[PDB]
Amino acid sequence: IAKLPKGIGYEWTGISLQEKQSESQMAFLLGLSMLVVFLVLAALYESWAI
Amino acid sequence: MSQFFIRRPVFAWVIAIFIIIFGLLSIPKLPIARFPSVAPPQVNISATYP
Repeated sequence: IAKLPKGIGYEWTGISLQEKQSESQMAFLLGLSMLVVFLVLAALYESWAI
Repeated sequence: MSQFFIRRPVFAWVIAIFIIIFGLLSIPKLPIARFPSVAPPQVNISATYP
């Protein structure tokens, strides 16, 4: 689609749009889970490095 | 009694980090406007007979 002349835009809908939305947010919802686990374990150990 | 959190610095700092993280996540999502919805809600029926 990038090769088409100017003035034509592609919009993803249906299943494809949901796939894109799911793929976009993976990193945020892995990093946040990792940080939450880090914080909880640090709380329950009283040690930052443990 | 609060001797637990002086005995546990990591535990207090972790709760503080939780608070900071949730606050920073929440701030962007909050709407921003000059005044709240103080004015009573209004509904307007309109009629026209030429």
